[PDB]
Amino acid sequence: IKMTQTPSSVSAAVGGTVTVNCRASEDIESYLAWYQQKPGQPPKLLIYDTSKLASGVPSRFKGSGSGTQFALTISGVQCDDAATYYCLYGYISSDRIDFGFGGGTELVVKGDPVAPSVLIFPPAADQVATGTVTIVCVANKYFPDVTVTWEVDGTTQTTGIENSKTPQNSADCTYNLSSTLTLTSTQYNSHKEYTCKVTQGTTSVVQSFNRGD
Amino acid sequence: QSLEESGGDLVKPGASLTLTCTASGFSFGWNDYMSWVRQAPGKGLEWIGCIYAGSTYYANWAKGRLTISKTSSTAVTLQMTSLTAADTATYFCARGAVTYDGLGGAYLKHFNLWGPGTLVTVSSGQPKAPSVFPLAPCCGDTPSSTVTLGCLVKGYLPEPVTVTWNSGTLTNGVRTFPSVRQSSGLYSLSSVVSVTSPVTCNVAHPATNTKVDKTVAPST
Repeated sequence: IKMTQTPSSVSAAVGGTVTVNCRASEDIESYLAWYQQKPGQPPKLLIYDTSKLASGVPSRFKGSGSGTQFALTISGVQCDDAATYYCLYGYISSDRIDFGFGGGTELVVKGDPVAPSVLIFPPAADQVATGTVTIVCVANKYFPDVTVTWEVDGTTQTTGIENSKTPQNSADCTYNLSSTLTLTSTQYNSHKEYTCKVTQGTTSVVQSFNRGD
Repeated sequence: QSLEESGGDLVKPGASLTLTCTASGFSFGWNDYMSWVRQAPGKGLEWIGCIYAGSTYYANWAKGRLTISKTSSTAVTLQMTSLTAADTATYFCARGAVTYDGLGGAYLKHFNLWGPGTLVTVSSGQPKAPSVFPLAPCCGDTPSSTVTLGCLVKGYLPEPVTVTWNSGTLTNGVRTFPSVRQSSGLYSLSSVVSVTSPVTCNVAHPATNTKVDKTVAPST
């Protein structure tokens, strides 16, 4: 058995409607369930038996389909609905086992646009002695996505950058982002100006510090 | 009623590991197919197998290298052998209800109860406690009304670390970002918090039995 969910990522404005699809490689009648998972939490049952709502789930969630094609329709989407959705089918017996999750569909909930405030943090004084130094830059409460660029004395950096993005805010649909630049102690004393540029379309914000001060 | 998984640990390639799923506020009975489910970091859900609480059923990729058992009316186990990096994941236990077919088969109706999950990390590295560094605006700047401070939690293994501020009393304005795995296999994360007028980040790393408190102040 194979559960194919297409597409892997969907988006809709707050209040709008989205449909997540799940296709089955065989005929599975009606024994399909839907699940919601937010980062760091176990999955939560939304629907089972194709369309039966679970205890406590709003009617804005709607099961559908039969046989080979099923769908989950979310009407009146809110920022709290931003998450990943999985279909699931399972059959067991003494000779044949057919179990499978779908690959999952991520929902990005489009909310009100917000430009990011940016912060740079020079390394604490006790980092340099360790041979390695880490510079953190943060982009706070924004939507839609941003891109981050690192400049050390006007030279764009391309190695040693890790970026990490929070899930969408439950009430606000906004993101937060950290961007970390790691260098060797020698590399860091070798240069002076360290700058972090966050770009959200046509707008951009830049923060900087200079090692000496 | 609730479920709690235990046993997740850092282990070397080739090792075996047993995880346990303990029930609270109910017992494993003849209406329960207890399933194990796992999720590799940033990937999708993958069914492992299930045991009838009143005989076992494994996925094709699992049958032959792991075992599910029922020890008591409160506990079931997952015994995994020859672990590899592809087994690094969160392992959940879920209580399943089935709809019988009448011909000797059963269809999974739903998983209505999930434990919070336990983390299995398969790597050759040793456990390593994080280094904690204060995040503060550069000293050569004029301080302002408000200020955002934080802690960098760097170079630890295995996950997770937990981060509180002022022992849990400080929550509004806190952003703790998702851990990122670096080239070296170690993890890192940061936590920032916004305030006006010091503050203390509390970092717990259970797997090294470590707790670190760093008091952060803006540097002038």
